[PDB]
Order: sequence, then structure tokens, then C-alpha cells
Amino acid sequence: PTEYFLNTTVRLLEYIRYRDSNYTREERIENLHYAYNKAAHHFAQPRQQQLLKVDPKRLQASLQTIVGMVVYSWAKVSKECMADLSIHYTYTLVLDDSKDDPYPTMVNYFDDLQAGREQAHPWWALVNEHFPNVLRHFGPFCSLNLIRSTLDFFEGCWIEQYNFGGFPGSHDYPQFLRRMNGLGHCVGASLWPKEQFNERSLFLEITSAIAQMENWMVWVNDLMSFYKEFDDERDQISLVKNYVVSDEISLHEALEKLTQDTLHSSKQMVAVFSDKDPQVMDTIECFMHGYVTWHLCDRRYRLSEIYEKVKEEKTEDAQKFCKFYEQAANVGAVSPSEWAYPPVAQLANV
Amino acid sequence: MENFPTEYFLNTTVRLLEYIRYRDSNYTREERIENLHYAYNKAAHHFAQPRQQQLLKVDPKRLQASLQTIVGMVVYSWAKVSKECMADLSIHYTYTLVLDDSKDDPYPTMVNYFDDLQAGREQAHPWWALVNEHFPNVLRHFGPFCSLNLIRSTLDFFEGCWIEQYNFGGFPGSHDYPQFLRRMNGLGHCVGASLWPKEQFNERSLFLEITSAIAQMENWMVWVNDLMSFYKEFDDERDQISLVKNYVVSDEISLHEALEKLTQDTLHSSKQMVAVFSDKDPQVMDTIECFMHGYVTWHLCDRRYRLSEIYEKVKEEKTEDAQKFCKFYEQAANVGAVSPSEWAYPPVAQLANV
Repeated sequence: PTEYFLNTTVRLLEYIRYRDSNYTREERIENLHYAYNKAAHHFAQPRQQQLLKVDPKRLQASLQTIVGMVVYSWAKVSKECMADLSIHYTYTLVLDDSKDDPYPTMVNYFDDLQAGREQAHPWWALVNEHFPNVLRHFGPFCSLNLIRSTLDFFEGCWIEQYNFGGFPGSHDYPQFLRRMNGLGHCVGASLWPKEQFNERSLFLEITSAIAQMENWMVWVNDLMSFYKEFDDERDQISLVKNYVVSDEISLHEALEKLTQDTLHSSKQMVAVFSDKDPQVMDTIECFMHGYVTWHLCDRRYRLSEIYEKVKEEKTEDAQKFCKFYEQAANVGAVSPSEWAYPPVAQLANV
Repeated sequence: MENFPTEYFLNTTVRLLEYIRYRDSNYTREERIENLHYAYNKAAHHFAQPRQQQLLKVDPKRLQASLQTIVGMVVYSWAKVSKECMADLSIHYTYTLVLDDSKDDPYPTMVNYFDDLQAGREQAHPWWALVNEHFPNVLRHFGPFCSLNLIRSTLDFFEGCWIEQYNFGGFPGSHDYPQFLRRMNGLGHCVGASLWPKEQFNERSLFLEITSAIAQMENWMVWVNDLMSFYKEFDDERDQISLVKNYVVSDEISLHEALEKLTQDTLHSSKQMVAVFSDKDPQVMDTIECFMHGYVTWHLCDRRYRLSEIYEKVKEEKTEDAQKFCKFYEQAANVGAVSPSEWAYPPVAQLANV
């Protein structure tokens, strides 16, 4: 139940320069509804309904979490881009919760790919059919990064079905797996629509952003999700839990490792991009702030529970913490009834 | 510096060979020669075909030299796989080595990459056209999981070369860049997964050991290559980027500190490779061990790395490390030193012309 959480969390928000933006609640609601609306109509189509084996309620919940993530973190991209990216990252989230073994549907993966025949695995059939809607927003380089990261993600989920935290002594396993299913290069590259940035003119800054954003994004997600995990835990295989199993250390030491990487990653993110192309730094900063805001506001992470047990407290953290938490709520706390409607199932049935 | 850290280099190298348990094997020179010729012969006939000759823009002498270095690497490291598998893998890893000879901006040939892939139309970049057309010969040797790893690593490698065309060592302060790039072009998962032919191993029964091997072998393989290459790249003003050189530029440290980092990672990686697999499936441990020993033997025997020079400079020096190094080197030579005239013939160009 550690409270160290707030120390690092505050340091984290300070390190990244967490502060208010020109992104209004009105604007968030506009984007949220637009993104949600296009995605919802997409997943409501009969073909999508047929091949995507997901419980409607879970699909509904996954779509809402994803749309929020995208709209709040990819603050600078067009509405359309937010929408298409929401569809793609909802597909990935849906695969993350699947238990259907991939082996039999991957036996002829390459030959079908090379031949142009539809993939046997239904998820691939849908994701690859839809991919162009995401890729049209980017140059060839960024596109390749999205394609690779998604392919990596697929392998990641395959490995995760084994629920394996690595052999004791296999120090390289934890991060190998985390990067495998982190979508780090997918996220990092999707931050640069060709409509706003020139892939060739900013090749060096984009490549660097992908390399650095990969670890920040996943580590920050691991840090935020830690609360919501040792609490209610079906036996998971998180980066932290794998550090324990593989590196043979205590859950505390593992969490300390994560925080040191997370803070150092943040510090370096600023050091490198502060004095670079201002448009770049803006996208990078908005993603970091948006990404944190999203974690604080989405109930899935139950960070709200942390809020209460600390408001009527008084320290150099719990104080700074709420000051931030409150800030997030002012722009991030939005009732789903204001944007997420009608439900996907309703559009599917119609 | 300007002077090569010979002492430091000798020490780590010895420690390396000890940590991995470097020792003689049942792999005879006669068997190596059999495999070398077989692998080379099939690959040479492949690269000698007109289509291959047309789309693969490479200087004949360089193609010839790259094929010979690769065949050696495969035959000596993938000791336990079939001759055919050694052959097909030799073709694949020769393709990858050759792509580093291209200066051509991939950008224009990648604009429609995904749509051509999804539609089943031949890729615009000629390298992809050849590699994807040939891939099935490599993939037929593996299960779906290992295959996916090979496909991903090769795609990663392509992006790696693209990035290397910029000759960029990373922005000072970008600590994550170096290894990001090294894994990008390391073929770590390609190598790691190609070690398990479905004919010898069950992808499903050994899923956990294979996945672990891929995760661990990725870093061992690339770091060991960086260390063995350190000598040849030391005074080479042409090779501006490398893991060590990028550590220097990105982490803002000295070439020495950078080399220290590499050695600590290399040794720790080795130590952990043994700790994890020693008591696991014996067939697995054997493939893993043979790859490590083979891989080191190959580095010591291939002139490309010019390690012979370091040997011939401490050949007779009564210090501990030096003698151990020379002993190890002599061991390698006994099974690894083979004249190309015994297996690499006729030249690819000759088969191409015919």
C-alpha cells in the first residue's frame, strides 16, 4: 500500500513540467465525441461484430478508455487522426484480453501475407484491413514503425498467454517482454502526422522521440498501474512482478528500479527536447501531460482512492499530489454521457 | 584514446570465454568443411541466378566476401541444425549483411510498403522483393512462433539500416538511443529464434525456454559482436557509429567508460546465460552452448576482425591473461582456421557468368 507512490508521482509530474494547457474541456468533449462516434460506428459493423470475439460490455469499456487515452495524449493531431488511432489502439487492447491460442492461426502467416490472402487469425484480418486508415496519416518511416510495433504487440500477447514471469536469473526477460507488448514505437511514431510534421526534415528528432518515448510511455503506465495491481490481483505478470521473479528481488526493490527508470527517463526527455524544434517539444510535452492526466482521470486506475486518503493530510507530497490530481480533474473529469453515446451495441443492433 | 586497451581487452575476452565455458567439441574440421562447402555451394548458386544478380546491387567482390563471412558464421554457430537449414540461413543472413552496402534512401520505395504487402504485390524496394520471395526457404524450418520472430527481426533490421543511413550517434543526453538502435539492427530475435528448427525442437513444448533464449541471446549475441569488433573499429575513421561510439555521444562519457559499460553487460549476460540454462533441457543447453562457442570461434578465425594481430602481439608474453588468450585463440584455430579454397568455390561470379 506504499505511500512512496506520491513522492515519485509528484517528482514525475514536476520533472515533466506538469501544468495547465489551452486544451479546454469544451475541446476535449468535442474530440472525445468525434473520436468515439467514428470508432463506435466502426466496431458496430456486422463484419467487425462477427470476427471480433469480445464481450459487448468489455468492448464498450475498452473503446471508452482508449478514446480517452488518445484524445488526451495526442492533443495536437486532427480529429480524424484521433478517431483512426482510437480504432487501432482499441483493437490492440481487445487482443490483450483474448485467450484464444494463436499457434494454429499463425502456421501460414507469412505465405498468406506474401500472397495477399486474408490472414487466418480474425484479429489480423480486421486490423490489417483497417490499417490504411491509420497509415494514411503518416509518412513511410513512421508507418513502418507502427506496423512493426503492432506485429511485436501480437507476439507479446502470444507470450503473455503463457503467464510466464521469466526464469529466475533471466534478467533480460522482463524488459524484453515489456517492450514486446508496449506498442512503444507505435505510440512514439503516431505522434507525428505528415500533415503537421515532415518525416524527412525531422527524421533525427522523430527517431530520437521514438527511442525515448518508448520507455517513458511504458514505464509511466507501469507506475500508474501499480496501485491497481497488488491490491486486486488475479495472478498477473507485470514488469514489476517479473523483475521480482526474474531478477530475484523484493517487490520493493523492483518498484524502486521502475521509479528510478521512470524519473531518469523523464529528466532526459526534457533535457533533450526542450531546446529542439518547438512544434516537436509541444507534441512531446502534450503527450506526457495528457498521458498522465488520462491515468489520473480514468477510473480503471482507481487513483481517486489515493486522492481521498490524502486530501486531509499535509506534506511536501500528498499536498503537491492533490494540487496536481485536482488540476487533472478540472479538464479530465468528464462524464461519459457527454461524449460516449450511443453504445456500440445499440449501433450494432440497429 | 588513441592507443588500444590491450590489457583490458585481453582480460574481458578471457573472462568471457571462461564464463561461457569455452572448450573443445565433437565438431571436427572435416565436418566443418562438409557444412561450409554445402552451405556455401547452395548460397552461391542462389546469388548467381540472373534475377538475384539483377536486383541485388552489390559489388561482386563484396558479395563474395560477405557470403563467405556469413556461411562461416552460420556453420560454426548453428552447429546443431541440418545442412539445408545452415544453407538457407546463410542465404538470409547474407541478404541482411548486403543491405548495409546500400546508401539509397529507402523512403521512396517504402511509400506504398503496407498496401503492396496487404495486396500481395511485389515490393518496390528490390531487397524486399528478393528477401520476401526467398523467406519461405528459411521459414519452412521453423514453427509459427519462431517464424514470427524471424519476420519481425528482419523488418526491424530494415528500419535499422534506414536509420544508419543518417550516420547519427544520438543527441547528447538521449541515453535510450544507443541500445534502441543496436537492437534495431542486431537481428537478435532472428538469431535467437532460428536456433530452434521444428525438426529438432517442439516450439510448444519448449515455448518457455525458447522465448527466454530469444530474450537473453539477443543481448549476448550483439554485445559479444560489439566487443569482438572493438579492435577493428578502434582506428577506423570510416565507421562513425556503433554501440560504443554512440554511448560516448549520447551518454556523454569517455570511450573508456563506454567500453567498460559494454564489457560489464557482456560478462553479466554470459554469466546469466549459463545460470539459467545449465539445468534446463539438455538439447537446449547444447544448442545455446554451441552457438556461443561457435560464435566466438568465428570472430577469432575470420580475418575481418583481425584478432590475429592482437595474438601476434602477445604471442610470447609471460603475463596470465595474455597466455590464456593465446591458448584460447590456438584452440579456435585448430578447428576454425580453414582455407577458403577447401569449401568456398567456385566463386559466385563464375556461376553467375556461366
